[PDB]
Amino acid sequence: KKVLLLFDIDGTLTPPRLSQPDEVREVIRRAKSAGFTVGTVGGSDLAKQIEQLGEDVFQQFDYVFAENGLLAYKHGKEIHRQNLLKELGNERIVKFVRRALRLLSELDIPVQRGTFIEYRNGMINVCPIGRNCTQSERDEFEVYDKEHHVREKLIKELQNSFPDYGLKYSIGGQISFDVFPVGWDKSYCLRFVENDFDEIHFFGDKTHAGGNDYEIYTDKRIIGHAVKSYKDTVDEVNKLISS
Amino acid sequence: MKKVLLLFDIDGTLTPPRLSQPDEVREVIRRAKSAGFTVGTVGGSDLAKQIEQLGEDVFQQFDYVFAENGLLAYKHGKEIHRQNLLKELGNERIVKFVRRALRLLSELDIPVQRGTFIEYRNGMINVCPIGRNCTQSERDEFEVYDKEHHVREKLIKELQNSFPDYGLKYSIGGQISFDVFPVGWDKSYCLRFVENDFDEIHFFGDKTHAGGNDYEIYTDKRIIGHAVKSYKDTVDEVNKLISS
Ligand SMILES: [Mg+2]
Ligand SMILES: [Mg+2]
Repeated sequence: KKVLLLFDIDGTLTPPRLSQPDEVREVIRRAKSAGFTVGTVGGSDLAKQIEQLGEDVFQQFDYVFAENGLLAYKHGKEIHRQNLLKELGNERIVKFVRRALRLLSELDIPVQRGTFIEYRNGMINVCPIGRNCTQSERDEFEVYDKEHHVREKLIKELQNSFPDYGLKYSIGGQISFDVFPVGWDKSYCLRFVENDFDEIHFFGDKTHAGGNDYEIYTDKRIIGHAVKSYKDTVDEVNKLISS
Repeated sequence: MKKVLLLFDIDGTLTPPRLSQPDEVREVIRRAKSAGFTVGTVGGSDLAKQIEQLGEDVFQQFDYVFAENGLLAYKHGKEIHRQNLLKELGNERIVKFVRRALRLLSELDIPVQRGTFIEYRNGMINVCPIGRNCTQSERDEFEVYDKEHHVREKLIKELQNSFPDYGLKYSIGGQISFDVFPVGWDKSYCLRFVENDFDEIHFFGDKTHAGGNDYEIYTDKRIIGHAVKSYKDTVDEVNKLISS
């Protein structure tokens, strides 16, 4: 019997915006000893998972899915690296990024720095303040955006400009939003595991419709566990270990 | 008895164009240190680029490592200086600058654009019309395109027209980008950290002509300048100094 346990990271394996607690490391160690395969699926880049989970994340987890699985590792080896260009084509990319640049130039937010548009493997990250800002400026913009809805207004303008582009808009991050082809949500990673496991369990804190765990949670191929915190994840994994 | 410093540009000085340090250059720098020279690098790009070009042991290879023109400075792998653009320009000017850059990038008609157009570094802003997130092929294609269509040079003209009072220098240093930084924060900036510690300072670089990102340091009166065309000429010129 082969059972895969897939975890969202922020809010599932960690307190919000902090690092993996000892209780989480303990339960993952104990799940692997029982013979569970374990994997992470985040919407961020790998560097962000190293920051939340630690430098040895490739040893802790059998599977590390970065960018929703568009960048995939098994036992620290790259098994997949998607590219957006083959899905959208150059003309649509260039029109999209030119409209995003114009919209970011029209903002009246108090702080802007750099790295507004990050072209990753199979997604574009749009960050209104720019990813090159300080921690203090990042935390400030998070609060600003709850009052002024900067990301939500930009998404609405991009939806209005590009109705038939085949893009999903996902406010995943603290100060940014993700743009990727329809179907390249976190359920994307299931193409690498669907044929290799009897059961796949998914654990995540953002499993409501609109949350970046909804598609993987509701995929017919997985057993979903909605968790409110890492304490719920530990309780749920402990139940599965019992068997 | 004299203290001598040898300062090297990196791309086209320590490396073949756009490629990494050859073992031969590694050898000549070792031989210069053995002969009693202090050696340093002065790059216009970030530190991570220098590590790609020179290797993970760059801080052991060179006594001084000057990245972003010396706005980020290391001596024996210890940070001695990190400049901050915000204290020079203030937030209002940075925000107006980057919004005008974004507008201008949005109005381009170039065939390929991807991402990381505007990089806010320690003491400079890097503007890349195609975006730093493009492939090697796309980067090499844009270098040729820009030689014909002068995209960077026309963006610089628009930014200069928009911001006559901002006290900025515009430097076409890279393969696909240009740098923007306060006047006086060119590669000559690094000389403040060394000018009082050396009897003689030599500079080797390939872009020592007016409009080149090595021009101001090459022509500084504190400098003995050595215009080189390739890393082969750098080996030759350092060999001459070792031989006396
Ligand atoms: Mg989460
Ligand atoms: Mg050069």
